[PDB]
Amino acid sequence: GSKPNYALKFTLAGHTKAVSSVKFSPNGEWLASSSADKLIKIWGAYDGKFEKTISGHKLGISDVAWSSDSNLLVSASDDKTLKIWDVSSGKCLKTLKGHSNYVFCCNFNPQSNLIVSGSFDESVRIWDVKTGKCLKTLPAHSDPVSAVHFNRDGSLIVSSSYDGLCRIWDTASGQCLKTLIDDDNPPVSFVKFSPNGKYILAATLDNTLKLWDYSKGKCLKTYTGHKNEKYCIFANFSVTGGKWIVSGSEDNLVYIWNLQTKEIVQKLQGHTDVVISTACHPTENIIASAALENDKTIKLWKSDC
Ligand SMILES: O=C(Cc1ccccc1)NCCCCc1ncc(CO)[nH]1
Repeated sequence: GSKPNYALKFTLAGHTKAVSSVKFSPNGEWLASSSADKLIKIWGAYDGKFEKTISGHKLGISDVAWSSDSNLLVSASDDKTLKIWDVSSGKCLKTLKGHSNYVFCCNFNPQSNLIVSGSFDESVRIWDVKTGKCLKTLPAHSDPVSAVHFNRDGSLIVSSSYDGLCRIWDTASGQCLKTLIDDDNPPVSFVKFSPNGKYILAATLDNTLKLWDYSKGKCLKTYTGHKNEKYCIFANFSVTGGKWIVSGSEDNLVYIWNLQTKEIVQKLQGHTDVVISTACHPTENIIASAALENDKTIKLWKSDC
């Protein structure tokens, strides 16, 4: 129908501290979760079946991300490293060293030959996956970097920071193409490209999501009604059924908006702490949500629409 009817299907228990990030594998088979407990867990996407724990970081993990072929993970840790993992073997292939403070956010490019990282050290780093070498250090921001993301052809990087800026970077040169949001405040807590790479979805810590036209540098849509003043809460484009925007909230709910109309079309109740991370399954109408340390669970929700 015109509205989704997401209902709780599974609750995934096992993390012993706050969950930080959940991501579906591109092939749809797996959910990966990262946590302040220093662990990555892999779960069945469709039945929530616990598969394995992946360990090696010396401190908490803020983010995890999948290679395009679903074979590798990269994790971002308070131990100042990223780690590249073979999902099949659970083994650490590379440790990426160079950030001088917590690594907060990470992503592969579509090619999955590069990793982009953002740190509390106010830099964005670009890494070679094959060698684990740092190729470029961008002096991107003047406060912690909250999010980094490649566009669909890999030619662009978008970054966000507590400095209140969203910047777009030329991957090849590392040179800044655009400062898309230029305010002293509020902090920009999350950014990502739209699937078609024309738009940027940006969260600010004034309880606001905004869809920006990258080329024109203009705000096309605003999404409000949720609570976001403190945490770097992920947001998603839901594209498998109706065209939604999805975000967690500091009132312990998952919010779903109609992308075009900006109306709230569902609020998902069940979590007992801040919903820090949501993910949308690549082929099925399935959302994964994850909560901070009062809850420490992941929930899988399914919709007919
Ligand atoms: O959001 C925070 C930072 C914070 C800590 C303490 C107080 C206020 C803020 N931590 C939660 C875990 C990490 C969540 C996360 N990782 C990557 C993203 C978006 O790219 N979001």
